[PDB]
Amino acid sequence: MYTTAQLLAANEQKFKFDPLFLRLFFRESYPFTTEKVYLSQIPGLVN
Amino acid sequence: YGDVAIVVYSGQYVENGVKKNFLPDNTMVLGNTQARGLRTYGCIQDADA
Repeated sequence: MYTTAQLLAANEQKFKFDPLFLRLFFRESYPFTTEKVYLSQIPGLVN
Repeated sequence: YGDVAIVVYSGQYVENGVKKNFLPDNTMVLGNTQARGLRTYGCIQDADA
Protein backbone atom coordinates (compact mmCIF):
# COMPACT_ATOMS: atom_id res chain seq x y z
CA MET A 1 0.00 0.00 0.00
CA TYR A 2 2.42 2.66 1.24
CA THR A 3 5.39 0.64 2.53
CA THR A 4 7.96 1.48 -0.20
CA ALA A 5 10.05 -1.70 -0.13
CA GLN A 6 13.39 -1.75 -1.97
CA LEU A 7 14.94 -5.12 -2.83
CA LEU A 8 18.61 -6.03 -2.46
CA ALA A 9 20.57 -8.92 -3.96
CA ALA A 10 19.44 -12.52 -3.45
CA ASN A 11 21.65 -15.37 -2.27
CA GLU A 12 21.39 -18.49 -4.42
CA GLN A 13 22.27 -21.35 -2.03
CA LYS A 14 24.10 -23.42 -4.63
CA PHE A 15 24.34 -27.17 -4.03
CA LYS A 16 27.77 -28.73 -4.51
CA PHE A 17 28.02 -31.67 -6.92
CA ASP A 18 31.03 -32.86 -8.93
CA PRO A 19 30.99 -36.23 -10.77
CA LEU A 20 34.68 -37.19 -10.50
CA PHE A 21 33.76 -40.56 -12.00
CA LEU A 22 32.14 -40.00 -15.40
CA ARG A 23 35.16 -37.88 -16.35
CA LEU A 24 37.70 -40.10 -14.55
CA PHE A 25 36.68 -43.66 -15.44
CA PHE A 26 33.57 -43.43 -17.64
CA ARG A 27 35.02 -41.15 -20.33
CA GLU A 28 33.24 -43.19 -23.03
CA SER A 29 29.48 -43.37 -23.60
CA TYR A 30 27.53 -45.73 -25.84
CA PRO A 31 23.94 -45.41 -27.08
CA PHE A 32 21.52 -48.31 -27.36
CA THR A 33 19.42 -49.63 -30.20
CA THR A 34 18.79 -53.06 -28.69
CA GLU A 35 17.24 -53.85 -25.31
CA LYS A 36 20.17 -55.50 -23.48
CA VAL A 37 23.96 -55.64 -23.63
CA TYR A 38 26.63 -58.33 -23.64
CA LEU A 39 29.95 -58.06 -21.81
CA SER A 40 32.76 -60.41 -22.80
CA GLN A 41 35.80 -61.19 -20.65
CA ILE A 42 38.33 -63.48 -22.35
CA PRO A 43 40.47 -65.40 -19.82
CA GLY A 44 43.91 -65.89 -21.31
CA LEU A 45 46.04 -68.25 -19.20
CA VAL A 46 48.49 -70.05 -21.48
CA ASN A 47 50.60 -72.83 -20.01
CA TYR B 1 71.86 -47.70 -4.07
CA GLY B 2 75.17 -45.95 -4.65
CA ASP B 3 76.85 -48.13 -7.26
CA VAL B 4 74.51 -51.14 -7.42
CA ALA B 5 71.18 -50.85 -9.24
CA ILE B 6 68.13 -52.06 -7.30
CA VAL B 7 65.16 -53.71 -9.02
CA VAL B 8 62.08 -55.58 -7.82
CA TYR B 9 60.84 -58.39 -10.06
CA SER B 10 57.30 -59.77 -9.96
CA GLY B 11 56.84 -61.69 -13.22
CA GLN B 12 54.46 -64.64 -13.19
CA TYR B 13 53.81 -67.67 -15.37
CA VAL B 14 50.89 -70.08 -15.67
CA GLU B 15 51.54 -73.75 -15.01
CA ASN B 16 49.04 -76.47 -15.97
CA GLY B 17 46.04 -74.76 -14.41
CA VAL B 18 47.24 -72.02 -12.06
CA LYS B 19 49.60 -69.06 -12.00
CA LYS B 20 52.71 -68.55 -9.89
CA ASN B 21 55.53 -66.06 -9.52
CA PHE B 22 58.81 -66.95 -11.18
CA LEU B 23 60.73 -66.31 -8.02
CA PRO B 24 60.16 -67.90 -4.62
CA ASP B 25 59.32 -65.77 -1.60
CA ASN B 26 62.68 -64.20 -0.72
CA THR B 27 65.61 -64.30 -3.14
CA MET B 28 68.50 -61.88 -3.49
CA VAL B 29 70.82 -62.00 -6.48
CA LEU B 30 74.15 -60.22 -6.81
CA GLY B 31 74.63 -59.83 -10.55
CA ASN B 32 76.37 -57.69 -13.14
CA THR B 33 74.52 -56.14 -16.06
CA GLN B 34 77.62 -56.48 -18.24
CA ALA B 35 77.72 -60.25 -17.75
CA ARG B 36 77.17 -61.96 -21.09
CA GLY B 37 74.53 -64.64 -21.57
CA LEU B 38 73.54 -66.88 -24.46
CA ARG B 39 70.14 -67.07 -26.17
CA THR B 40 71.39 -70.11 -28.07
CA TYR B 41 68.93 -72.05 -30.23
CA GLY B 42 69.56 -75.51 -31.62
CA CYS B 43 68.76 -76.96 -35.02
CA ILE B 44 65.06 -77.39 -35.79
CA GLN B 45 64.50 -81.15 -36.05
CA ASP B 46 62.00 -80.85 -38.89
CA ALA B 47 62.27 -82.37 -42.36
CA ASP B 48 60.02 -79.68 -43.80
CA ALA B 49 62.25 -76.96 -42.34
